[PDB]
Amino acid sequence: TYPFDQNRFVQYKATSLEKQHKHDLLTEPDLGVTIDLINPDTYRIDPN
Amino acid sequence: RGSIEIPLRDTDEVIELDFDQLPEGDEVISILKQEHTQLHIWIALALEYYKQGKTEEFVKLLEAARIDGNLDYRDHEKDQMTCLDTLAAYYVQQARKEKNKDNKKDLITQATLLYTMADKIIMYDQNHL
Repeated sequence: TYPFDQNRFVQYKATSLEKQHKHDLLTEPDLGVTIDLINPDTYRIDPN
Repeated sequence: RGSIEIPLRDTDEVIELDFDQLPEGDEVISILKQEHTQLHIWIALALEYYKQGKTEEFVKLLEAARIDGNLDYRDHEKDQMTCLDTLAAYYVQQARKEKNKDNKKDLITQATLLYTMADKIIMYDQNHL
């Protein structure tokens, strides 16, 4: 048999498999907005 | 705005609280309630505190406005349900900006209990649901 190195370590690296991943944005589960009908004290629907 | 009006019992529409300074909200409860002032002003200065950049004294001074639903108001219980739906929404909102020390339930309990009294008078508000 061949005396293979135990490849317990990454030096290639997997960075081709890594930066291909586009990373989710899940900071706030309702998508980063406070959902409120009271804090719209203002409205652009008025003129103009 | 930066100073709206707080009506008196006798010779009303005379006194003002300028909101550029920050008074403590508990003495505001006093100076409102020795004057038997209408519940609408409690919402108005709550909005003043919120536009002053406050989310916590804003939401706790209104807890003192939960006592005076119809105190001398001649059926401003519509005004009390408007008061209480603000706490029923902003307790659960301030629970989402929770800190390292309290629990989410440390505000969700107060949100859920006060919502029960919010549904005692009025059902299926645009904010109840």
